[PDB]
Amino acid sequence: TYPFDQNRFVQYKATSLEKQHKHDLLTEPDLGVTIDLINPDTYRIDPN
Amino acid sequence: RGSIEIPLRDTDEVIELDFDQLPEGDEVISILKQEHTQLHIWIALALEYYKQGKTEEFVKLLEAARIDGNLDYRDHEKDQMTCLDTLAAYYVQQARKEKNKDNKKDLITQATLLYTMADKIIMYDQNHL
Repeated sequence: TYPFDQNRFVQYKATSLEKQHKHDLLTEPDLGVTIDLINPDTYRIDPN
Repeated sequence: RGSIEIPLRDTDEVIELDFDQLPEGDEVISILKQEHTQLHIWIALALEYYKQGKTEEFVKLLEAARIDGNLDYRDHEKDQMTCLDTLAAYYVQQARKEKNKDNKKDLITQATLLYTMADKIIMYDQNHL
């Protein structure tokens, strides 16, 4: 048999498999907005 | 705005609280309630505190406005349900900006209990649901 190195370590690296991943944005589960009908004290629907 | 009006019992529409300074909200409860002032002003200065950049004294001074639903108001219980739906929404909102020390339930309990009294008078508000 061949005396293979135990490849317990990454030096290639997997960075081709890594930066291909586009990373989710899940900071706030309702998508980063406070959902409120009271804090719209203002409205652009008025003129103009 | 930066100073709206707080009506008196006798010779009303005379006194003002300028909101550029920050008074403590508990003495505001006093100076409102020795004057038997209408519940609408409690919402108005709550909005003043919120536009002053406050989310916590804003939401706790209104807890003192939960006592005076119809105190001398001649059926401003519509005004009390408007008061209480603000706490029923902003307790659960301030629970989402929770800190390292309290629990989410440390505000969700107060949100859920006060919502029960919010549904005692009025059902299926645009904010109840």
